[PDB]
Amino acid sequence: KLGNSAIVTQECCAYGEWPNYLPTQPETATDRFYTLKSVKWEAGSTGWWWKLPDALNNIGMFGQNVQHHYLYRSGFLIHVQCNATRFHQGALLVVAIPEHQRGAHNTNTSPGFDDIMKGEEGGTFNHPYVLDDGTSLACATIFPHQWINLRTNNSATIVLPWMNAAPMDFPLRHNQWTLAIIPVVPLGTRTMSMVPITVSIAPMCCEFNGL
Amino acid sequence: GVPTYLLPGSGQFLTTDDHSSAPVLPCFNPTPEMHIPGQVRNMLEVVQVESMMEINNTESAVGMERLKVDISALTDVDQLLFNIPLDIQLDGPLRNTLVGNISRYYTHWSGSLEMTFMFCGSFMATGKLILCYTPPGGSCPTTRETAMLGTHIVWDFGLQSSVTLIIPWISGSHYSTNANVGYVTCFMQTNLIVPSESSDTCSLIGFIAAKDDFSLRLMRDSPDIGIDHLHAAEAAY
Amino acid sequence: GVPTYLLPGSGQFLTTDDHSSAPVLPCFNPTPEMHIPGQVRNMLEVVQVESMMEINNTESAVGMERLKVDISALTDVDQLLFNIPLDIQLDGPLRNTLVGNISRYYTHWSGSLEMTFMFCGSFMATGKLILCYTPPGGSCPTTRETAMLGTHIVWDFGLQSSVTLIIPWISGSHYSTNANVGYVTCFMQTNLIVPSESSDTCSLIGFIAAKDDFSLRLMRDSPDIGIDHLHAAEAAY
Amino acid sequence: GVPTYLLPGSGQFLTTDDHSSAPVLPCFNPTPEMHIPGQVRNMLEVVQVE
Amino acid sequence: GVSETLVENFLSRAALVSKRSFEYKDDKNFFKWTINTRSFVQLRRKLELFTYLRFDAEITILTTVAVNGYMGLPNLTLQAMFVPTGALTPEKQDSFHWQSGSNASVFFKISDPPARMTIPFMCINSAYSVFYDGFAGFEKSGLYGINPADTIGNLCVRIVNEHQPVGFTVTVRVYMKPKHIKAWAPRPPRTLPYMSIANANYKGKKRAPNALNAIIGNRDSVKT
Amino acid sequence: GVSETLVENFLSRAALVSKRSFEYKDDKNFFKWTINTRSFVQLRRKLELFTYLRFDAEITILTTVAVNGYMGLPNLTLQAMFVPTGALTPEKQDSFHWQSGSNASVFFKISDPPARMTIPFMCINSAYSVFYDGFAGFEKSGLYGINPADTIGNLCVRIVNEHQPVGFTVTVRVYMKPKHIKAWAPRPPRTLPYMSIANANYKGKKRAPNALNAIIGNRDSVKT
Repeated sequence: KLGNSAIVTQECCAYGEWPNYLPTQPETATDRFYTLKSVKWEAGSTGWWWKLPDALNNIGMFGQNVQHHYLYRSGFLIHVQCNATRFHQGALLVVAIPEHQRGAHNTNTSPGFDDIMKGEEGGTFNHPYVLDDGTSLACATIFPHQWINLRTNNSATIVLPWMNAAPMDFPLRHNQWTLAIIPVVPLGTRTMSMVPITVSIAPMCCEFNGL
Repeated sequence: GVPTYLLPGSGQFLTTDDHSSAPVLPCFNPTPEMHIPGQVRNMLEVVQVESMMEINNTESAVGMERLKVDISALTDVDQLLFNIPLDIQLDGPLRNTLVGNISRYYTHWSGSLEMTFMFCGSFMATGKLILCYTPPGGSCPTTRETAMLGTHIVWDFGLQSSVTLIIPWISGSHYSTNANVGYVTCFMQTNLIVPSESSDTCSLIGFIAAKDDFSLRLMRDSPDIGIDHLHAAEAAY
Repeated sequence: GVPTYLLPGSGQFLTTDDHSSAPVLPCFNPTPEMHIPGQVRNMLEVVQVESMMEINNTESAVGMERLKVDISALTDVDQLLFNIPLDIQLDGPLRNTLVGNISRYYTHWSGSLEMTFMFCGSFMATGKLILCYTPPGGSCPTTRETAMLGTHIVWDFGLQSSVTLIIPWISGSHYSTNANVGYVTCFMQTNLIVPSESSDTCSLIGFIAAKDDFSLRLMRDSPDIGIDHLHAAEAAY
Repeated sequence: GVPTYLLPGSGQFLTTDDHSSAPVLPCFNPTPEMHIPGQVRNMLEVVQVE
Repeated sequence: GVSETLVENFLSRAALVSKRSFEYKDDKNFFKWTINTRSFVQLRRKLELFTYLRFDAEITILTTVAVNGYMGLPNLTLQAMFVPTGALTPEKQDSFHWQSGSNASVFFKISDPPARMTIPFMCINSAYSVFYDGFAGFEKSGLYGINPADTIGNLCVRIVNEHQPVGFTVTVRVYMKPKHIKAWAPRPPRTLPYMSIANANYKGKKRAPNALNAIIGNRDSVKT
Repeated sequence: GVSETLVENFLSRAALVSKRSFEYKDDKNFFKWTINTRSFVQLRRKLELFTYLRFDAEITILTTVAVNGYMGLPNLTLQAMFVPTGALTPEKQDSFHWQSGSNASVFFKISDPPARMTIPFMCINSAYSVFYDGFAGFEKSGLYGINPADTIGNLCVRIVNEHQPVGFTVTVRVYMKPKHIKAWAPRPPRTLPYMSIANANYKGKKRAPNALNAIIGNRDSVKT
């Protein structure tokens, strides 16, 4: 439970690291679930990707601690929930890619500022089979990942530790992680369904230096 | 001083030698080791992670459609759905996995693989699948009744949603040559019973991870990568 | 005798190597170490000494006039006097100091600098100066009222004659490229109140010293020195 | 055997060097040191004489 | 090592990274090389299995010589000078910058064993960001994935001897070999062919294997 | 070292100090060099950060050879002889003074590794007076700043072989590298360009930077 906004209930972690503080350390301002917009998962939906903390420069006391702090240091605690009934079938891969250097298809030109920086809007995979960077989705379970199989569960929980070689980073140009939700098995029902996928990001162990 | 004489093999650059050498910038203190999460000390931590097989391997399977095998209500009672040739050193479903991209950097692999299938249909979808493991050299089953020969399990995906199928020791390339190295075969047992509101075309996805006894040795370069000229050629010069 | 073989990298003159070598005049006793005062064992004793910044950096500032910023009775209540870009690796007020001529022999600098200003007006001169530190990437203040954003101090030079302004950790070249690396900004707060007998054009001088946590690493040659032919050329031959 | 590499300054004849060298007639016993009077161990015995 | 799957053994095979048959006669009289991971795609695909690395590269300059279509091969003197990410490179073959008292040259002859220096962990951060999801500097014009805390350095190599060296072409091979490798956060192995040495663009082959829409070669049916 | 700011590490980079492509044929057949601090202004500006020094210079003679605009390069024998501040230098290339039983020659071949001797702390006083505020000797004609307790020595180098060596020009590089540096009383770094190798004259550039009346490049105003 994080912040005055009681949203979801957690205690799956990642990299064996529950976040601890390894100066401004927010614990009631930023440590709260910033629920994003719920994206409509249909039958022909390819994927979605949110680059953290680029998705949180806009929203909340974390967003004020980006515009008023030059260097940040934060781990995350993320929570994806896919509210579908007992007649929907489908499977998501909620994968959290560290340093997702995306690729541009078929050209020699690197991605620009308006292909990598989206923010709260998120984005969408174009070739999700190779994760938009030439690798493979079939091997993409080496990351911190979690399965939303709508037969079994409908929710996910990944913890994202501080993933930089640097001790602290500046937020408006670099993005550590990349939450990415790829429907492996596409959604099915006979009526032919816009099932929503709600993403709540909660920062953990925030530090901010340089007013 | 010290009377020394030169052995044969003196002055050679053997590429895989390991001697201490002259630092080009001594009295430099590099940046200390900040605790970065998720260290790999051994590539058998990378291999033992599960990863999706590509079990719908047909022609006209485009993109994401290749990972998942569709079963439906209009399949025969004991129609063969798929089979997985265990060519971890060659072409097949296992080539683009974690267990089969690290083991293409090696020559001899050996250990128990671990398959995990996961049904991805609706909550009401019931039926059974029989999952046969054919040991190498044996006969690939066609009838469901002659499929009872070695190890096989009847998997009811109405109750379970995921089964784990241990493949035993295989010992690898102990014989470059095409042969018969195992199969994992999955027939329909009953039918697909979905209600009138769920979609009648359900799907399976399959995973593979090596276990603790997996052992790779003798290192060679990967056959996967090659082909053409790259952009920014000579731009590092 | 001893069977030896030559490693690759044998017979090379690496310029930064450190082996004991053959003395050209052995059984020579050089002059003993008489205790000469003021030894430097570390260049961070040379850096941490304060030294004058050059904060009046304009055109038509000739010679000694460049070190001191003139304030006078005919300046606006909140007119900007100076700002100090913290380009310790580049051009600016900090280039000809002790902290910024040793740190041009290096590549990565990091630590708390320490600025010290010293008012050099008459004994009766009163007034206040507000001294803003703008952290890097931030906005350079123009109005005195929006100048209250980060660290800043109101310095009354009627009471004090010297203020100490710690600049915090900066970490240096962690990003050869122009950017925004800090500012120290000093506005008028009140006015300059000198009596009718003292001179109405007072002056400030500013100092900078690195603190104990200053750290330089990776050594390169200085960009400052170069250009032309020297006198007594070939007179050492 | 022993992995060695040649430093710069290898193969040079520096005239004022002092290493043990190869005797041209080993297993030769030279004449022992008969006590000859007036040894000079230091040239500051030669200088300090008037 | 204990196993041959250990990361120290998996990566520290000495790999060729540069090869410049530079012609010296009487800019083009020498070569430099930006030391980067992205040179030869056999080693590049192995270093891009990991996100963060920390390795002391050793560099083993092998210099050959060959007569063009005079019977003896001259024993020249060379200079492989490691310019880091700091001061300037020599603009000419005999400029002032070769005589720098800070760049650490090596002075090796052709008839010696191959020269060898060890460039240490050369970064600002605690690891090499192999993949960088950000932008350099401040502008929107900073290219994607180019971190200045990733360039190991430069390696300017020249022939020390003077001109009129007549048409014996000097082919210089340079072998990088990581040491003390500590590798963090592994990644999926790249399956599509490369486009540039700068970024991770993807095009695929025309048909399977290693194509965009099908990575494994197509069998006839699932019951094959 | 413990830090890279330590004085032993700050100064002991090996720097080029002499380079004489002396032509030997059948005074001018050899070269000498007065060993002094004031040779190359990249190292000179670092030694003039301090007032008093105490360093064992090592000298690493690198000898090359090159054919002029005959296909093989001859492997000559050289002699780098350290004449201190005492007895006479050889006036010719084959005089009597090369055969001196007190000057400590080295006898190195071209095809060897580079020769290397270590000249110790060579002074009369307890330190090298880099800056000397006095006058030599007794007269008013003693020049300013020239201390006889500052010359390290001389370094006469010749080719040992006889004449008729035909037009292969011998370029000899000499690398000084201080050792065991003890440095006393630091100084302001010199900001104006040099005039001579003898004294500290100052002229400045024409305009800033590094000019007489303005050392930092002029910005437009103080509120820039």
